Amino acid sequence: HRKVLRDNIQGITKPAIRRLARRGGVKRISGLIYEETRGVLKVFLENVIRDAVTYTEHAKRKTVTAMDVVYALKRQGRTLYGFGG
Amino acid sequence: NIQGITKPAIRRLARRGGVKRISGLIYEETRGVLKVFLENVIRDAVTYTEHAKRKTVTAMDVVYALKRQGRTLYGFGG
Amino acid sequence: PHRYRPGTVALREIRRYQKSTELLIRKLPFQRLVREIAQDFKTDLRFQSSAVMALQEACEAYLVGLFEDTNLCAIHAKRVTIMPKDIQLARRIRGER
Amino acid sequence: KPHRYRPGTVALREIRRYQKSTELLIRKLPFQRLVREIAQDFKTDLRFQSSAVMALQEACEAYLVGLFEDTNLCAIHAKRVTIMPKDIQLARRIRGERA
Amino acid sequence: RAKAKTRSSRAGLQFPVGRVHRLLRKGNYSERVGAGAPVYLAAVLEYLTAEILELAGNAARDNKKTRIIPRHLQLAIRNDEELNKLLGRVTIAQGGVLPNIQAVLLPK
Amino acid sequence: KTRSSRAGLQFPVGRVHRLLRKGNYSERVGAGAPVYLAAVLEYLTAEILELAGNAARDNKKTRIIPRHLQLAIRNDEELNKLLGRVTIAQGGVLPNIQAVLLPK
Amino acid sequence: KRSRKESYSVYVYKVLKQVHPDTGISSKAMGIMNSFVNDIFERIAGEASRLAHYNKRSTITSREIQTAVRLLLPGELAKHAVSEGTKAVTKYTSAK
Amino acid sequence: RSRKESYSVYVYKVLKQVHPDTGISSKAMGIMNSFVNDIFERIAGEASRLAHYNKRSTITSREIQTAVRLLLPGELAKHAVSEGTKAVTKYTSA
DNA sequence: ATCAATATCCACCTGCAGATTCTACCAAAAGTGTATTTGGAAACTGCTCCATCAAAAGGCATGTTCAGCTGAATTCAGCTGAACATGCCTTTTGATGGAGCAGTTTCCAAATACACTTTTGGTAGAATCTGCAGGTGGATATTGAT
DNA sequence: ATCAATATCCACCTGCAGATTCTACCAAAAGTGTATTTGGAAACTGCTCCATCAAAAGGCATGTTCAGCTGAATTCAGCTGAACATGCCTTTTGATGGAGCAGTTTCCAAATACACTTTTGGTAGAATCTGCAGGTGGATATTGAT
Ligand SMILES: [Cl-]
Ligand SMILES: [Cl-]
Ligand SMILES: [Cl-]
Ligand SMILES: [Cl-]
Ligand SMILES: [Mn+2]
Ligand SMILES: [Mn+2]
Ligand SMILES: [Mn+2]
Ligand SMILES: [Mn+2]
Ligand SMILES: [Mn+2]
Ligand SMILES: [Mn+2]
Ligand SMILES: [Mn+2]
Ligand SMILES: [Mn+2]
Ligand SMILES: [Mn+2]
Repeated sequence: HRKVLRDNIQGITKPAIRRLARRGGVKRISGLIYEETRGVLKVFLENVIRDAVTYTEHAKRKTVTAMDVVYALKRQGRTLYGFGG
Repeated sequence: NIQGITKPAIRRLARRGGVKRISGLIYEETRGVLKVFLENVIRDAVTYTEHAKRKTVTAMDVVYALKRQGRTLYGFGG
Repeated sequence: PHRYRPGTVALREIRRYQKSTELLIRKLPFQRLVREIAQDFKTDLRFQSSAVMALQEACEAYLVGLFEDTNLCAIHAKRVTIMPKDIQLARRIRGER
Repeated sequence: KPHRYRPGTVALREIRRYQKSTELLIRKLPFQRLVREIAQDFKTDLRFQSSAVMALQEACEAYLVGLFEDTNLCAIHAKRVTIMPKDIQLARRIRGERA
Repeated sequence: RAKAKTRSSRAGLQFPVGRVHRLLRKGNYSERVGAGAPVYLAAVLEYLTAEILELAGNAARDNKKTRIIPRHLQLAIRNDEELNKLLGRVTIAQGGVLPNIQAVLLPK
Repeated sequence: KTRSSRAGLQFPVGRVHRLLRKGNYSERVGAGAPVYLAAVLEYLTAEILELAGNAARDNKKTRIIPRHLQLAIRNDEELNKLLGRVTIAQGGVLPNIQAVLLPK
Repeated sequence: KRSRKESYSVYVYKVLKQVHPDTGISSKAMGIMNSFVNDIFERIAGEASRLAHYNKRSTITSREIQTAVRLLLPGELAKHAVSEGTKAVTKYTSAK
Repeated sequence: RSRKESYSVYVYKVLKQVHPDTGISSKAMGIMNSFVNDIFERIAGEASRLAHYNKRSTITSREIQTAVRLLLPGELAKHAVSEGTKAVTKYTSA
């Protein structure tokens, strides 16, 4: 990534979180929801990326493929349609 | 029959669940819930019974049924 | 005439049953209901003793867990009394609805 | 006037607008960095197929939208219209994500 | 020898029976696969997809589009009590959600 | 002269190996797979019995019963999570009352 | 020196034309369909595999597929699938 | 006799190693039996899929390990991965 | 918060009933010694993609100002739900039988696996076809202030 | 009870990125001809399951009372939405390079395939002991009076 990647969870802006809550039908949002959502999202991604990477290392590859991600999502009971090629 | 699950019985289950006060509408709501539970499981249990060409529902049939429903049970053969 | 205050006995009951592990629903009533339900799917069926006990262990466990979630929903709404509304929210979120 | 909408009207306009569309609500690049950063901490020098990141973004957004749905039901259950941390906690607890 | 007749044409299906049979043999599901199994399965798959394309086609038509897209599939699936049940733990990429605003949120 | 003793285990390497090939998991099963698998099972079992053994001790029982297993399991965070969707017949629940429910 | 990957795409397209002669499908939509066919396939074959196993049989037959279908699919969707499945088998065995 | 087999002897052996003074009721043992079968299927099952995804026909200790890494939470995984590789080595040594 | 007067828990104890543990014997499995295959790993090598960076444009994130109206606090009592003493009967539980049926064996006709060979249906680019994304405008609601 | 103010639709158009077709091998079905495996079709067996039949002992269904929780009705300090001006940095396209999937070959360490021999693990009565049922006696609490 050339430049060190740091503190990117802050890339998930207040507005991007607001649009997500809207789609989920939320009308009013407390001020503390933003950090909480960042904390929950991080846990969600770590859990999935972890399993995905494990499939990658196991295939002795250096490239995380959509399949690795698809298989990891399924393990978490989070099945995804559209990326099996 | 569903009425066989009495009020004091539902109270007991809620107690183990940590519930201290109970609305009177709860007992019937709980019987409805319980019914759907037994149906979903017994449906599959019996289906396992019928595939094995048996007339007798075994503990395993039930165990496999609980497993499919994500309610894995331990102590009855599986 | 001695008379405990409302809640004190309910609490004493909570400690009692959370400490024990026996089935809380009467045997025959339950068994009878299981057979009845079973009839609506397959006919003239026989049940193993253990099969009915297995279903009963699962039910109680299931209702107990549901009541725990229901309780959290009641407490979340500033109440201490569970209402149908609480069981409904809990099942909604569990994906049972 | 100057014309000014009442608090909630535009919020409602936005709800209708996003429940009607399907585009990703989080920006691409920023989401991409987050994924590479998190992954970087598990195994260094990993590469990613463009599709891998897209799959992750689709899954995360669908997950969050759904969480907000449940979270909203919790807030409403407490006679509120505003979602708060307690709502996301109650929902994650009931869902069994943090029982 | 006799002219070739595909198992799909014999079962009167559009889904590949030979393909499915191979997939079953090589998926380590059992030591052996019966002749009827791939037919039955290949037919159920065809039935389920024909069943979702029906609903998605309509949704696409309700939106005056002649091409089915992910959103049409979501609408179809989530608006059908049963399909939704079946795909309750599945997510359709680029599917969005069903419009639904909790009544208590509407202006009073 | 059994494989279990050759791996320093109590759990059945031979039977684990047989369950693996008969289970329709893959056309072939390597030599070390059963060993490794038997080991993990022995480790998980030891882990639970250890704690359940304690619970039985603190209850003054010489025999472990379901209650003890359910206690061992639910009070340990990782085991609880491993068995989050499992139910232990005759295990009951962890005593626990929500603070708002207590008087005074 | 080719790398050819199989898919359910042509079959899905033939079925789409049957139910909607005037409709087409975006490749992304086709991606959802292919994911769907593989998901159900595995869910069904999986349940069938266990069935035969619980019953000590080494062969998965149309009977195992059928009960798996009754186990995985909700109500009406199931009766329907059973109909199509049974129909296809009887027609196939009669070398029809 | 045929009838059926369980893990009873083995579970009783591990118990004696950790609590020589302790025993186990019939039901608790029934529970351990279930437990063992359950974990077994989860790992064998995950190992099967792992092997299939990479187009491998044989399931080795490498697939069991990754399966354990995927199924066990944190520390439980670390200790299981150690006991496993540990057992392989000994088995392979003598 | 104290006293007093109940009311419930909670060890601890004894006498056994009945779970466990302990013994002794096999069928069923695992272990052995040889003998032969073969999945897949190591060694290249073609060439897809993926990592990164450059530029220009402009879609969006940010910080700021205000004040609408939502969450949080409170108060009050109507009436729901808990605690209890009663009286009744449904659930326990204890036999006794009869038999509906899981469980097994021995065969064999019917169904599957497999190596070899034909015969396409499928798939990967090219070569065509075209929806409908983006743009434009008036027509229509939908608000919010008067 | 309106009307500027804005946002939301609806219908129309066009050409180019994204589907659909058209081509042509060719991987992989399907057709043959054997070589195994099976699923049961009968015929028998001990069982676990229903069926009744019959005391009765908790447990539950009821009817009273009334403590105190759930909601309704208010109040109002601030948080959080609505609008704006800024100007940062995400999007879009493409260019470079070369990291690393993927495709092929070659060939052993490792896995399968028998033929037998050893060793287990499952069973079921016998021989232990360990909880359990009841009974206290003494903590621990509750609840009402002051
Ligand atoms: Cl309610
Ligand atoms: Cl909060
Ligand atoms: Cl078949
Ligand atoms: Cl191995
Ligand atoms: Mn049609
Ligand atoms: Mn080879
Ligand atoms: Mn309010
Ligand atoms: Mn009052
Ligand atoms: Mn052709
Ligand atoms: Mn448009
Ligand atoms: Mn040989
Ligand atoms: Mn022995
Ligand atoms: Mn006692």
